[PDB]
Amino acid sequence: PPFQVPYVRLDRDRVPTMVGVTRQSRDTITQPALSLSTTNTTVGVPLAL
Amino acid sequence: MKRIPRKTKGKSPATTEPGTSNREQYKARPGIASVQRATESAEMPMKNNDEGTPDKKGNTKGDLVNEHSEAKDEADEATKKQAKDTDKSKAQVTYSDTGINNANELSRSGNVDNEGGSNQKPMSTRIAEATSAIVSKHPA
Amino acid sequence: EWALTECAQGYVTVTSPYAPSVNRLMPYRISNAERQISQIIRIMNIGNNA
Repeated sequence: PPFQVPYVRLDRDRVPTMVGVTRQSRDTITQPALSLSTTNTTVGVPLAL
Repeated sequence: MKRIPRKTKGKSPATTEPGTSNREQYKARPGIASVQRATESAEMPMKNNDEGTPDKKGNTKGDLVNEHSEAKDEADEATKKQAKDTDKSKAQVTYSDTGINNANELSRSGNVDNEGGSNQKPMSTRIAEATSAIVSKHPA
Repeated sequence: EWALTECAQGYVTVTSPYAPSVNRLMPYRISNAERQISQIIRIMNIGNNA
């Protein structure tokens, strides 16, 4: 199913830059383990046209 | 009683009413078969990605490569496949050698286990290695 | 990236990633004092040697 992230035409400060996934609850201080998806320079996998 | 085989191995008076004639004079546009062939490809679920996960024994699966190298290699495979589907020598759409400097990209591979250590030696091998360094035998 | 661009006077553009990294190690920065010390040594042997 589609998985989108909002489009902003020219506003700069609301441009998305990172997407991550978390396995821990909000009330625990644990080891910071970011998902692999955050390692992309762009928000997602680059694709050239 | 009826049974269904599994697809995966387990633990072990006149009747001809006047409206039934057929005049197949209509050709679909776009054609039914043409659309069916296309949607058949889109039906297929995405491939599994087992790499980097442990197995029944506890040793992780994959190949002993750097994560960045693995991601780059997967990108090249994707580009080659893309060229293959379009029946062209060079793919018009490329997942590799783009403008973006994606040098920090990582991909899951079998080089690293869950503890963050290196899989230069398998998990089971290290466990046996450790547990045998402590056994004792009968007296002389 | 910043250093290389400045040396090329802007003619050449180079890029670096912008994302969480693997925390590499590239020991290439030393002090002007050490550079001058090395330069004096270099001058010593080359002197009078055409």
